[PDB]
Amino acid sequence: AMSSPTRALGFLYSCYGGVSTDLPSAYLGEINSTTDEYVLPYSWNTDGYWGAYAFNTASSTNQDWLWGTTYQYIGQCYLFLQKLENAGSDIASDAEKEQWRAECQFLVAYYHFATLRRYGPIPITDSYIPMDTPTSEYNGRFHFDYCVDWIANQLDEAAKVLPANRTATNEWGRATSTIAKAVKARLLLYAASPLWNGSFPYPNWQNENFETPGYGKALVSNTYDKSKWERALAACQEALTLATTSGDRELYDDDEYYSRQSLNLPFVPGVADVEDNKEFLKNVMKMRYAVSTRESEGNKEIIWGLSNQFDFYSRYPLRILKKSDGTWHAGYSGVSPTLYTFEHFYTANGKLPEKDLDFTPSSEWFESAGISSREDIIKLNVGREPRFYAWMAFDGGDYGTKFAAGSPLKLEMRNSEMHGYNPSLFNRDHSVTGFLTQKFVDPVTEFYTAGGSTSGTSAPTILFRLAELYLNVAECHAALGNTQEAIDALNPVRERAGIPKLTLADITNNMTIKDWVHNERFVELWNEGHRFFDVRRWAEGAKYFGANKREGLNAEVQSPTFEEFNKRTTVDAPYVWENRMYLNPVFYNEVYKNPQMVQAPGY
Ligand SMILES: OC[C@H]1O[C@@H](O)[C@H](O)[C@@H](O)[C@H]1O
Ligand SMILES: [Ca+2]
Ligand SMILES: [Cs+]
Ligand SMILES: [Cs+]
Ligand SMILES: [Cs+]
Ligand SMILES: [K+]
Ligand SMILES: [K+]
Repeated sequence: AMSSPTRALGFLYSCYGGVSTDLPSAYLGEINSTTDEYVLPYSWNTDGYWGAYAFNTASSTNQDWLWGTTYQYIGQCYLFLQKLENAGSDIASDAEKEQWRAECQFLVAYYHFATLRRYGPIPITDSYIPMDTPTSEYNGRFHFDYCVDWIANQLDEAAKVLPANRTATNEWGRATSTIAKAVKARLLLYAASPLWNGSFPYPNWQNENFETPGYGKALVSNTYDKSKWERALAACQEALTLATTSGDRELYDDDEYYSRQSLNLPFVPGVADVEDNKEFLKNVMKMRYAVSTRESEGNKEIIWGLSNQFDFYSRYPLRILKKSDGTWHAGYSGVSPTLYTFEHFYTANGKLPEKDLDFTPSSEWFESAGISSREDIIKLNVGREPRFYAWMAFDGGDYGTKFAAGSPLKLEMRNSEMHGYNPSLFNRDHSVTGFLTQKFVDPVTEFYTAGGSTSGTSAPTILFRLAELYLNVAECHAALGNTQEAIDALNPVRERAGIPKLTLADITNNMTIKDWVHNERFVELWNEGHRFFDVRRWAEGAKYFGANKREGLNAEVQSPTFEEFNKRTTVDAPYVWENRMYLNPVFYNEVYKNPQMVQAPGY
């Protein structure tokens, strides 16, 4: 029970059990595969929950009940805390008890946050609830702003006690003050956002028979409050300062890991491997490693990462390599980046393709770039930023480095017997848009002719990393009209990625400071489980997630010509946006079970 130090530690370990909820980058997860970043084949809607959320068929009886999990571990935390109060000096010292209490405090707060960000106003559960508790005493939802204040206060208390950094020695990353402050930063940032700060779509949604101190039956603010941005800024600043001092965090900036691993610099159209281009090409590899390495490999950017892995086959091309037995190594090729993605990664000059005077006019984006032996490469895919070539892949281009028996795999997205659409051969699997991503793919990844393969060295799945803290501070400054300081916050991230810094001159009526911040966030944290939340908190669901917004190439036709393939094509699946989609529906049974609980609007 708590009959010994090792038993107690085991109990504490089990309290961390819910932290993988809504895991970033997991391809079947709705926070990953329902945004305008990329789409999955419509026929994959039978797998997981992503379909129900993308196509608005989620319901109180058809939903991902992560609430079940978060409050489960919240209860586990308070159960632990209860037993610990009765535990003697034989179990743990007073100093260690203090540490354990802080860890639980952080976990409870985080678990509430994980629930809040999906469900909106939630019941605050700050004790263990005995199963014989009368139904009349169940908490209902507390007003969003009440929830925010409590979570924030809990994180601040934990932060007083927890260490700022820990050495990574195993797969259990225990809480730090740095993580506590980072969570609070993202929390307040969300809270200051339009959805929760003046633009909630259902102003009249409220409690029926439950009161929040300070708010009565109200559940969400309907009035813009600038002070929320002020507090968010201070919180984001503090998180950044902590992380970069006693947190011992810094942006991954190693330009030579590829070299130490005996790899060639990557092929990039229009950027040959010559002396003058070394910096650009090394930046491409830097950005591949930045999101696929361990601290033991020199990465000090991760604030909170998990040992939990996510699947890669879903992003690999179809036929990878023919084995000596005549059979093929194959991927699923389902993770399909949209034209929105391909149009909002930057040009080499650090600008949007549409906006960049030095970039191809949109009228010519789908023409061949005329690259010898790679004529399939269209002009849109030439002249882009390092992050583009690091993380994206396209017809005529290379996928990976060691990928196919030690060589990069050239993509043939129009070939029905290689990487193109062909249900008779590949069943459900194909790129929906004619693009692919190789983000998170270890450069050492390699499939062998003799059979078997390697994915190099695994890396933690990232929950919080330092680049985000820069972006969070930038967004707060932007909201407050601090233009130079917003710029100052973005520039370390831009500089690391090998594109030009911003100046005041770049802020105009054609590209606002908010445009820059939001787009830098779109790019840097692409496929890291942010866009789902960011579009929602910005109250821009209809704009970005609505019907017909998602586009790609003409990729669901067999054996197309170059000309047939390279046409702007609406993704042909029943994507929609409706306002109820901002919030996750509450499990039917829970609404029934808790008399004080109210369903999300529209469900
Ligand atoms: O989730 C989609 C995937 O589902 C698997 O069960 C299948 O083996 C893959 O080919 C791919 O279709
Ligand atoms: Ca790796
Ligand atoms: Cs309003
Ligand atoms: Cs242009
Ligand atoms: Cs109810
Ligand atoms: K660490
Ligand atoms: K171009």
